[PDB]
Amino acid sequence: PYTVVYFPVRGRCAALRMLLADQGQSWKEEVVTVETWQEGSLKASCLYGQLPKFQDGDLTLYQSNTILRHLGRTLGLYGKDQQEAALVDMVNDGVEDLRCKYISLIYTNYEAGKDDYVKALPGQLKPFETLLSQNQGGKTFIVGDQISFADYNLLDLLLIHEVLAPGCLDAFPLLSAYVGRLSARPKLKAFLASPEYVNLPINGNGKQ
Amino acid sequence: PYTVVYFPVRGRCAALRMLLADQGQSWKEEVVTVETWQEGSLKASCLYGQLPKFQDGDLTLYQSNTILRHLGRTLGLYGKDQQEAALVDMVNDGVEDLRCKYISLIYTNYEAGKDDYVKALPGQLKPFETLLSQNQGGKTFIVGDQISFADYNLLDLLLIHEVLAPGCLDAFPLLSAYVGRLSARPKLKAFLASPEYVNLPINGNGKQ
Ligand SMILES: N[C@@H](CCC(=O)N[C@@H](CSC1C([N+](=O)[O-])=CC([N+](=O)[O-])C=C1[N+](=O)[O-])C(=O)NCC(=O)O)C(=O)O
Ligand SMILES: N[C@@H](CCC(=O)N[C@@H](CSC1C([N+](=O)[O-])=CC([N+](=O)[O-])C=C1[N+](=O)[O-])C(=O)NCC(=O)O)C(=O)O
Repeated sequence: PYTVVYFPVRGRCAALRMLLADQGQSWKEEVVTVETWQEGSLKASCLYGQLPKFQDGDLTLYQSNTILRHLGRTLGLYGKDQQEAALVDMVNDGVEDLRCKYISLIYTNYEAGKDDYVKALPGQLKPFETLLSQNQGGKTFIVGDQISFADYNLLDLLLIHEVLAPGCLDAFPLLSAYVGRLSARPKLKAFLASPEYVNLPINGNGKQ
Repeated sequence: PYTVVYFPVRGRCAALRMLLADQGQSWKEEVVTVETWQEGSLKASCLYGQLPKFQDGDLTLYQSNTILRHLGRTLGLYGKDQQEAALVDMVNDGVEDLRCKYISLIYTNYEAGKDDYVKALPGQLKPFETLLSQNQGGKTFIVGDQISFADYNLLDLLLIHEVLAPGCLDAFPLLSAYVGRLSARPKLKAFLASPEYVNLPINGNGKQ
C-alpha cells in the first residue's frame, strides 16, 4: 500500500527501500525529475520543501526517519520492548548524524576537505563497532536478537562509505562481517544487484 | 527518578527539562564543565564523544531525540495511535533540522550568517504554522489533541529564535498563540521562570 517520492537518486531513500524489499513487502514508486522540482509544482506542496515523501494509503509522511520509524513500528522492526526501542533509536540518531556529515562532504566540500573527512572517519565508525562488540558478539543485528530499521540505515551508511574510502572497514572486524551478512540476506541481496538500485547514483550531484 | 549529565547550558536538554518539569517528574543534574570535559575521560567514555547522557535507572542514554522519544513513549506523549505517532516524528524531525541549522550558525558563523539565516526563517516556520491550522484549528497541540515530546521541542525551538530574531512569529498567528499557551502551562511556567533555567545559557559560546 506504499508509494515513495524522490528524485532519481539513491539518497535518503536508499535505506527505506532496503527494508521494504527485504521485509517481504512491495511498493510503487513515483519520481520527480531534475526539472519538475526546478518548477514550484512540488517544492511548495511538500511540508518542508523536500523529499522523500511517503504514502500508506490515507497517510502521507515526510522526513527519511519518520518513514523509517513508521515502518519499523508497523512491521515489528522496532525492537521487542520499550528499551530495545530506545537502543534502536540511539543507533539511528548517530547513524543520522554521520550521514548528515556525509551529505555535506558530497554536496558542499568534496574538493576542499574530502580527505580531512576520511581522516577522522574511523573514530566516527568506532562507536557502532563498539555496540556490536557489546551485542550478542556482533554476530547478530545492531540491537537485540532481531533486526530493526536501524540496521538498514547503518548498512547503507556503511555501504556508501566503502565507496568513498575503500578499506574504511578493515580496522572494524565486526562491521566487516555484519555488513557482509546483511547484504547476503536473500531478498536484499536480490535488490542490491538489481538495476533498480544498481543504476541510480548514490547522490544527486553525481559524486561519491 | 532520572539523571541528566550535560554542560551548564540549555542546549539539547532544554526540551526534556520542560518535559520532565511539565510532566511532574523529578531528576538530578550532573553538571559538567569545560575544565572537566577537557580532562578527557568523560568524553572518551561517551558513546559518540558527546553530551547529554541520561538515565532511567540501569539504562543509560545519549542522543537528545532518543531521550525525548523514550520519555515520550514512557510518559504517554508519543501519540494516541500509530499514525499520530508518526505524525509526531514528522514534527520532531523537522524541529530538529531547523534546530540543526540554528546550531551551526551559532557555533560556526554567527558573524556571516546572522543576516541571511533570519530572512530564510519565515519560510522555515510556515510548515509548523500550517500543521497547527491543519489540526484542531491550531488551538491545541502541534499534533493530536494531546501533548507530546514533539511539542516540548518545537516550543523550545520557538523560544530561541524569538531570541535571535525577536518578532519572527509576528506573522505566524497560531505559532504566536501557541508559544504562550504552552508557556502558560502551570508547571512549565513555574520552571521557565526558575533560576536553573534563567541563569543557564541558551548556548555555550556567548551568542544567541
Ligand atoms: N531530514 C530530511 C531531509 C530531506 C532532504 O534533505 N531532502 C533533499 C534531498 S537529499 C540530496 C540533495 N540535497 O541534500 O540537497 C539534493 C538532491 N538533488 O537531486 O538535488 C539529491 C539528494 N539525494 O540524497 O539524492 C531535498 O528535498 N532537496 C531539495 C532541495 O533542497 O531543494 C529527511 O531525512 O527526510
Ligand atoms: N545528536 C546528539 C548530539 C549531542 C552533542 O552534540 N553534544 C555536544 C554539546 S552541544 C553544543 C556544543 N557543540 O555542538 O559543539 C558545544 C558546547 N560546549 O559547551 O562546548 C555546548 C553546546 N550546547 O548546546 O550547549 C557535545 O558533547 N560537545 C562536546 C564535544 O563536541 O567535544 C544529541 O542530540 O544528543
